[PDB]
Amino acid sequence: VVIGIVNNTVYDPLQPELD
Amino acid sequence: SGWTFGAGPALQIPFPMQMAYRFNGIGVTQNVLYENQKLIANQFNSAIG
Ligand SMILES: *[C@@H]1O[C@H](CO)[C@@H](O)[C@H](O)[C@H]1NC(C)=O
Ligand SMILES: *[C@@H]1O[C@H](CO)[C@@H](O)[C@H](O)[C@H]1NC(C)=O
Repeated sequence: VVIGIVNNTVYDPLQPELD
Repeated sequence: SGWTFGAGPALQIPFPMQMAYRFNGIGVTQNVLYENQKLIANQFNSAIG
């Protein structure tokens, strides 16, 4: 529904610490 | 520019993002405007007309 959104990646402060 | 033209150098900014700023300034989250943008635009146009 958002107009003008671009594709990117966000960071997770739990995935690298758990893995 | 929004409100920066009255407090210093003018800064360019898209008008939907300025509307999101003004909506977040009163407590309403920016998602309702970023999602229902067409409805707000149509309501504003109808009010101006
Ligand atoms: C910006 O506006 C132009 C003119 O309508 C349009 O062609 C373009 O797709 C828009 N880009 C974004 C960031 O939505
Ligand atoms: C964003 O991702 C979707 C799904 O992969 C794709 O269909 C779309 O074209 C992509 N748009 C951009 C901004 O590259």
